[PDB]
Amino acid sequence: LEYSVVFNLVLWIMIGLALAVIITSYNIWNMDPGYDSIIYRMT
Amino acid sequence: TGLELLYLGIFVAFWACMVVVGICYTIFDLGFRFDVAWFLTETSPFMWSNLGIGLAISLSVVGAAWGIYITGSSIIGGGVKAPRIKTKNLVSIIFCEAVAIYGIIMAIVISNMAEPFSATEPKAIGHRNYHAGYSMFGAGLTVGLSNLFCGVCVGIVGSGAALADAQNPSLFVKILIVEIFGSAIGLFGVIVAILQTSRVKMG
Amino acid sequence: GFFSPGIWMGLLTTLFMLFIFTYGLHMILSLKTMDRFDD
Amino acid sequence: LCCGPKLAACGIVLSAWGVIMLIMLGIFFNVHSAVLIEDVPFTEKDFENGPQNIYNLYEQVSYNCFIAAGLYLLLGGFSFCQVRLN
Amino acid sequence: INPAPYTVITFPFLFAVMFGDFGHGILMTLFAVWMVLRESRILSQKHENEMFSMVFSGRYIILLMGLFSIYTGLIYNDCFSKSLNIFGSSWSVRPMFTQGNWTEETLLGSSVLQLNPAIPGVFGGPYPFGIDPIWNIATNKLTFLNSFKMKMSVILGIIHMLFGVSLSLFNHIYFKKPLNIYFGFIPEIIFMSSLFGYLVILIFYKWTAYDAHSSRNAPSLLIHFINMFLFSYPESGNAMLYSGQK
Amino acid sequence: SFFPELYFNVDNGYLEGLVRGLKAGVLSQADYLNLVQCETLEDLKLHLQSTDYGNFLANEASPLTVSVIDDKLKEKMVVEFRHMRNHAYEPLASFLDFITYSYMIDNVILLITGTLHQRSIAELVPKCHPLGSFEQMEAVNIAQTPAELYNAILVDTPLAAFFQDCISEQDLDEMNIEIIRNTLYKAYLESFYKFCTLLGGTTADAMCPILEFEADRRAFIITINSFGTELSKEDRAKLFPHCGRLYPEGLAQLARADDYEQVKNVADYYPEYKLLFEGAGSNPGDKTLEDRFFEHEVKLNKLAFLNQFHFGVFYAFVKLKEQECRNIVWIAECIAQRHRAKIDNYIPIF
Amino acid sequence: FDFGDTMVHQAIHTIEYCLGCISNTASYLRLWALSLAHAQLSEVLWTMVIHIGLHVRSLAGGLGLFFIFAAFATLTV
Amino acid sequence: NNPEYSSFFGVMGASSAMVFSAMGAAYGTAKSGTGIAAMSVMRPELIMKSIIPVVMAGIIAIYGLVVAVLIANSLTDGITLYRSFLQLGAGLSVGLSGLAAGFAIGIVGDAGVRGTAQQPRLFVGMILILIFAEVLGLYGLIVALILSTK
Amino acid sequence: NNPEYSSFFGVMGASSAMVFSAMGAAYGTAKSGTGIAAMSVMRPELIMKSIIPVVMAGIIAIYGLVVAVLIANSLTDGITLYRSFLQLGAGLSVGLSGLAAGFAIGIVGDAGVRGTAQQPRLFVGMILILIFAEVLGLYGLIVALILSTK
Amino acid sequence: NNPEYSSFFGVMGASSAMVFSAMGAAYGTAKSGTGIAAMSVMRPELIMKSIIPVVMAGIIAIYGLVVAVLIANSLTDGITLYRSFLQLGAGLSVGLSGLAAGFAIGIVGDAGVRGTAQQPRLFVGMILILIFAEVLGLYGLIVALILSTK
Amino acid sequence: NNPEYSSFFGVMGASSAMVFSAMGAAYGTAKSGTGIAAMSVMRPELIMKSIIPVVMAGIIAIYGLVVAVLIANSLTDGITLYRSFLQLGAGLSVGLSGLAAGFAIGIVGDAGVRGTAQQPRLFVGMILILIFAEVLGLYGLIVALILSTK
Amino acid sequence: NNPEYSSFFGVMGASSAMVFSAMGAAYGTAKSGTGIAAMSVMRPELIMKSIIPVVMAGIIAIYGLVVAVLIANSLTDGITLYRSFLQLGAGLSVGLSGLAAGFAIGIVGDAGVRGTAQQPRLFVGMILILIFAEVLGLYGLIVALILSTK
Amino acid sequence: NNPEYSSFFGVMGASSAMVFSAMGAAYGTAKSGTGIAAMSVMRPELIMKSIIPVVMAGIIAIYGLVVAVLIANSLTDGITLYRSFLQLGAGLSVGLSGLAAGFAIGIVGDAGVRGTAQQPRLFVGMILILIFAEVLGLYGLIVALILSTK
Amino acid sequence: AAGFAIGIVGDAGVRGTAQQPRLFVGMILILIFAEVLGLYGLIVALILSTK
Amino acid sequence: MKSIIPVVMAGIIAIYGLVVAVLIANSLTDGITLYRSFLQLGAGLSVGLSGL
Repeated sequence: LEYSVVFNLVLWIMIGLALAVIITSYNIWNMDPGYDSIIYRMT
Repeated sequence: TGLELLYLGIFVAFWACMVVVGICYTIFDLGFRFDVAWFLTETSPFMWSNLGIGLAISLSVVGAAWGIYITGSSIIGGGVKAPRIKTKNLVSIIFCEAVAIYGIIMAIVISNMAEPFSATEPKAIGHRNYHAGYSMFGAGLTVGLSNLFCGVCVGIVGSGAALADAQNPSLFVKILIVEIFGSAIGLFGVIVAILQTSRVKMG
Repeated sequence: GFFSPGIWMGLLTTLFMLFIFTYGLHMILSLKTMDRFDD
Repeated sequence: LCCGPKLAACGIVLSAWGVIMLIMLGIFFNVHSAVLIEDVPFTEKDFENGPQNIYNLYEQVSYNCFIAAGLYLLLGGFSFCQVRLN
Repeated sequence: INPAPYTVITFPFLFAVMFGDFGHGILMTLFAVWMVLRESRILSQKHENEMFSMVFSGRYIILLMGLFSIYTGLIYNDCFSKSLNIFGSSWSVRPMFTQGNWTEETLLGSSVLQLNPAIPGVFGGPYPFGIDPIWNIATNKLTFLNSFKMKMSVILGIIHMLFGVSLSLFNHIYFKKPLNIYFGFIPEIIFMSSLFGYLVILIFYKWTAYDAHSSRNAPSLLIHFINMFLFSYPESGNAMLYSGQK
Repeated sequence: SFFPELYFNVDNGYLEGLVRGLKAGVLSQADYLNLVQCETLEDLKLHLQSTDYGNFLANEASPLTVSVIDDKLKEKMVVEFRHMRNHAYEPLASFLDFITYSYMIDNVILLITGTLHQRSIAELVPKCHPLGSFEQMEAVNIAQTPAELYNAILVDTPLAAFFQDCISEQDLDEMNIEIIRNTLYKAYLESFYKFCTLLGGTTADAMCPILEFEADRRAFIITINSFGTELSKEDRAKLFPHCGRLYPEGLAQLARADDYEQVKNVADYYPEYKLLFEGAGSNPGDKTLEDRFFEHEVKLNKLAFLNQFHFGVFYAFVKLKEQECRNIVWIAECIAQRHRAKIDNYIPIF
Repeated sequence: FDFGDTMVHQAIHTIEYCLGCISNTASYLRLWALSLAHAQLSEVLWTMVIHIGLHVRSLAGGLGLFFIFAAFATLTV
Repeated sequence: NNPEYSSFFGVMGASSAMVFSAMGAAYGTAKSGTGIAAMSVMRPELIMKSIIPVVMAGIIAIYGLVVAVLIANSLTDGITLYRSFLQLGAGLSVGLSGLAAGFAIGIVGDAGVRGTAQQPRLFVGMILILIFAEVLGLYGLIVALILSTK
Repeated sequence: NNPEYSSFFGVMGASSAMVFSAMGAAYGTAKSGTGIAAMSVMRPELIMKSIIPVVMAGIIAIYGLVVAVLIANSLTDGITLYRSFLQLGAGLSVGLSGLAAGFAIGIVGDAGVRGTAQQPRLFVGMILILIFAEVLGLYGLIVALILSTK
Repeated sequence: NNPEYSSFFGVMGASSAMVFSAMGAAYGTAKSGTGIAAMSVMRPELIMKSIIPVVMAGIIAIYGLVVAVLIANSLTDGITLYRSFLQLGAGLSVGLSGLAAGFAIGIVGDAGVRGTAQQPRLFVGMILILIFAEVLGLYGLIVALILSTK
Repeated sequence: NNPEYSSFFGVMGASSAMVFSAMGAAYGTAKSGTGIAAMSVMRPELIMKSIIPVVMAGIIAIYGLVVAVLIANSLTDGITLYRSFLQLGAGLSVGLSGLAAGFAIGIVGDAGVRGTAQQPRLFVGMILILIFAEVLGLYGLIVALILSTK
Repeated sequence: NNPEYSSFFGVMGASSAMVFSAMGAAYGTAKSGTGIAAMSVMRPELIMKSIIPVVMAGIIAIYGLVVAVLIANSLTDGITLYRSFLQLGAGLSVGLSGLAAGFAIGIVGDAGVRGTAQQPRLFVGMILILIFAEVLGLYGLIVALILSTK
Repeated sequence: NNPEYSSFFGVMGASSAMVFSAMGAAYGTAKSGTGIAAMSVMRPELIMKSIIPVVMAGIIAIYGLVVAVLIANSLTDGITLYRSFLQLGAGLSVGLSGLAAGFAIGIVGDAGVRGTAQQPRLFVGMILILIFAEVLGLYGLIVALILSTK
Repeated sequence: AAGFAIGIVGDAGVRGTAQQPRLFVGMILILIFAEVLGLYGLIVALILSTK
Repeated sequence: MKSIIPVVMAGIIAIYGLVVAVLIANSLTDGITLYRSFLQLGAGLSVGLSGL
């Protein structure tokens, strides 16, 4: 009952969650550890 | 390119949801639930007037910003060894400022025709209010985007001419005329927007 | 229906505004720095 | 010489084949009276009195093939004349 | 086994049935004979067009091909999208259809069509002159021609495959290799003969057996074939094409 | 193109203007007529001081020599390139890093076998070709240890990635230095081509053809040359770069080639460089095959200059400036030699 | 006598032979597709170009039929 | 009768008609506008010949004008919502035709101006391909004209 | 009996029909023009032969227009509910067919132009491919017209 | 009194079927043209042999043609609303299966291109793998027409 | 009696104004600060005159509090739904106008500081560009003041 | 006349405020920390002059946190929903202005650390920019507090 | 009477706190640990000093647990819809604040261990940045607590 | 998150230990920290499974 | 010639979808029970993507 604004609220929460999880997934998939000056010893 | 790729991801997701709901609209017998007439009758011209003015100024300003930077950096990079360039090439910045001026003139012309309504009933109330608001954000969209495009074109061609000046300054005589065409694009947007405001009123 | 149109006005208009600001943000972050100077 | 055979042989072939099939089509429009199995199209909007005026139309439309065949024959004659210019 | 004496024929007819057009075949043969006439001329003639060289090198193909194409167009009664009126149509007359409890629906027919249900009692029967031209007008001709052409194409393919595979026997006997016969050729003929000759006899039997009067509850060959292939046999709800076929 | 202009100009206007202006900064043809008309080294100083170049012979030896002319041309080149590379940005900076890595591998092969042999490393410093930089450590004062340089150059020096192919410390002695340089040149070149293709804009469009030309021409010249050496055809195909039209076809005929005529036929498969073949007069007082190759390079450099939203303009300036230095020092050489019948081995660029 | 290799040889040959027989019997239907193609293109081009020969014109019908006729003739060939 | 605020679709049609022509003509005067400047240093004698694409991009903008002013002229309060749809379709069509034309003009003009910079005799053929670009723009215009008068 | 304003669908149909055709035409023109603009210096005798693909793009543009004007002739608010979306479907059909034709013609023009630049004889095969692209466009028109009149 | 908006489950089905055919075929010609330009610079005797994949670039257009005009002819004023869903199915089915086939045909065209540069004998294997591709399109035609008659 | 959420829109107007102003100013400081931080190793004497871009960025900053406080102290809950939307639009427009001004100014500052670093001559024209950027920001402001009460 | 769910606006305002404060602080600290880590290798004495940005990142944290506690001080279930509007707007708004600030600070710090390596007097310019942009942090905070109390 | 989901926004607060805290601690641990394992090669005698950033990564995770367990202890079926929103904001707040703190901690820890691999004196500045990061984490903790009990 | 950190620190530490066997102990400890994060996750999971 | 066998397995992937499509065509009718049609949907999706 009175869904007409609570569904908008759920939409806002869901897009906030999507933004956060997307940012973290982008920065965690593509984290930049340096990976230098010793990588040749292990290759 | 990952970030813009995620932007395209949300784009395609939005369109996917759109097609899904569009089909399910007629699958499950949704009886004209998206009443477009309800939407139009229930909207307000305050959105439309303020959109017109704000978008006009917005887009004129950012177009002028583009022109300002491209011309300015081209000129000061060229002047490092050929300082004579600026003495003839600084006028392009005045020109993009004039583009912004045209946009602002449209902004005031559109501000000429904004007023409150404070009415509740939609039916037969404010019939021409809708018409005038439609005209208003139409004019704002037109002016703003036209000024964007004049700005980018003027900026890049100005940079090209500015660093062509570096080798032979006599070429500035037969290259500056390019800006006239973009100015025609600006004054065209002005004419169409004037006609948009010419025969409109809120009632 | 299936929504509240009263705030749906603000929703769609604000979404247009945030799309324009999204273009603005793509351009504002398009900045990126330079290397050493020439001397 | 002028308008050699290398570019008029096409006109010759086209004219000959055209006269052939238009005489066949005129024969099928005036003798068969353009039976509908062979020719559905017809130019009337009111035929509720009888089939006689539809027959008159069948001769009318078959009349249109005579001018066709005759001036294709003229074109073929002119093409032969162009060819003979050697 | 040189396959020239078999391709030399079957390639023509298969192009011709894939090219079932009368006047187009006529034009193709006209061009082919035009090349035939000037053979000795072109042999003492120098040109650079190499597609033209590959075609007059293979003129013996195209002339015979075009002859069979004309003949196939004669089958289909399709000379430039039209049919020749032999006037053997035996489908409808005035007193018959009015005698089928009908009259003056053509007053309302200005907006409608009114397909006639079959079995009038006096019409039908064979058309010796090929395809009856009446279909060319009917807009439901698609169903008739689709079923027809699909079935004959499948059967022609079956016949060609079954004939062509038999040359492996000539190979096996000429080279005194019955080792390729024992664990080879024989089961091959077995499975193909069963799997496709069964379908052939099925369609022949259906065409010879059932009429439009028994159209209700009439099965289809598709459903029978898939039921056989799937191991699925319902206990009822679908009558056999013949007794004991399970 | 589609992406640039709105984004090119923002961070490339300065460098585009700079390459245009420094194309204009080369010696004018009137200056060249001044160069040939003095036939003396003191006057050579006199009028090079009066042009864009010159005014750089201060604090130099009173007996002006040709080597000084070479040094000043090369100093102008390296100064202009330090000017361009100092101001750069990750894509184009990386591009210019590639432009420099060729000379890097050259100088690095100069450094190697200065330490397998018992020679000083301070001895090596003044002899490096310019642009070499080598401000990075672990390669200096190595105590004449091959493994120390091996690890120094896998670890510290930026071009270590290409030495993943040159490994095991065995090739240092058993194998030639020059063949090692050739493997590194190939591997680096193909890596550069792949980097160019990754940036799929007009950069890729303008840099693909010239890299294919360079691969094709180097395979062409090397195939001509090694008819008088000890090398088999499969080890031969091993070291031809993959990034060339030849790899589709033309490299096979070069492998089959054994003399001047098979390679002539290879040139004849492609009209573009057949023309470069028939310009191989090699006459005493004219240009040679290598000069026609440099001429075609010059033409492609002009073609790169025509376009303006890519990065091949800087490579074009590289090749043109190298040709220009070759011209000016050659003129100085023939002025000192006093032999005016043989001044003609230089290619004016602009 | 390589038992395994020859066994696999015969196995692949039988598998491909049977499955190819099935796929080839399916592929024969291209005949049907092409026959449909010839038919359909014939009547559609007829109803498009040469159908315009019908018109109420009593004198200029054939006269325009000239270029209409040449048009479909070159097109159809 | 005329339903409530029936004008809307035409009110947006004029805007679309002019603004998408603003994208096409702007790109057209951008591309050649920069390429001509790049060429001018080497040889200025062909500069006015090379200007030809720019004014033609202006002509694309003029097509936009004609459609827009037609829509505005027919724009009134008593709109049947039939002509409003006609105007919207016309504006979108002509605008995006101008966009396609502007892109083709810009790229072909840059390629052509540098090509003629290398060799003079290609100028007229360059202008032929450029004329074709305007032919496409004209088809866009005439479709919008049909809709504005329906 | 008929839902009102089915003619909007025909309006958007004619629009889309010329839209996607114009897109394809611009795509073909850009590529072909840029391709010739380089190599007319080295093979100027092929300048006359180079017109063959661009007029093919022009045929695509023509096809866009002819469908647009057909739908305009058949457009009316008094549609029986069964003829306006026909215009919509046919317009989308033919337009994007023109788009595909422009794609193929432009890229094949790029490949074949340097093909003939090396060796003059390759022209005939190139023209064969151009013929095929046009055959595709023709099929698009066939089905489009069938839906247009039915 | 059939439901309103009924015939368009036929119209859009036909349109979409030929839409995807148009995409697939054009991509086939794309890759074929690039490949033939590559081959014929060095192997002229293989030109007309490499024209062979080009003819199979067109069959994707032929299959979609068949299905499209079958749907067109079978479309009527009022539908039973059980055949039109079959038309939508079959259209999308054959169209996108053919688009996949067209991708495969273009790229295997490139494969045989790079194949026959040294050894003309590979022509036979090229054609063989090429036959393996269009069988999918014919399969799609099979199921599409089974639905169109179901 | 007024529709709900009336003050909410004014609060967003203030928020939009100040955000875009802060974004532009932070951009200006970021780019100018990198330029000044790294350049002054070689020409330290320009350090006391590079504050001009910094205070120019500050002035682009300042356009916030004027409009933002005009909102903050003049905002109420009893609005007729007309004022609040005006403040929303005005805040947005002036804000992102200032954002664009800063987008120009920071990068102008870096390019300018390097330019004057080479030679002191270009400094006057560089500052000329900066003042034009401030004029742009002021345009945004004056329209904001128009919408404050209009 | 207060719609329910009013606590949501206030809590999300305070949340988003300290959220964005933490984000900006992390940016500044992380950038400056990498800089100072790679710098004290060769001049340890610069630590006392490279840690001021850390202090001012702390100051931004204090900004977000005073905002958070202040908003929390005026929160309950049945708020009027007219003050919570300001709470939400300001809470988002000041915090994201802090993002802009601290991001610019971290960039300028990355540059200034390397700037002051060989030339100690650049400390003055470093601090000159550093105080300035944090005054812009305050700039935002002013409107933050004014609306938090309005 | 009570709106739906009114006893569950706190559940998602606890969830989000755990989410963003786990992401943060994991990222910081990975980033610092890479550098730690790098500099263990040449200086294993400082591993214990380089354990310290990982210890505070654990500690900021403990902050996340304090919020999570308190929220779990402050949940039941009959919530009045405002403590639930409070705990939602609290949990997401603290979680992502710990996330950004862990980001900064990790990257600065890698840089710091790189730097201190030549000089253990840099440990003092490393600890200075490090502690401040958990000060930020503590601030997020404090706001989460006050909201969870408000 | 725990597995993510565990994998990265483990790869780094096992690579580092490929030169120095001592690192093994410290590497394992760095992993222990992430498994303590896992402990936290299971603790709250237990709370909500018995709530 | 012996490297065609993976292509034969590709043809087998082709016959698969046809088998299932014929099954669906069999069990399809006009007024389906409304709980077989989704089974057909899922079957087609599953077999087709497994073929993928």
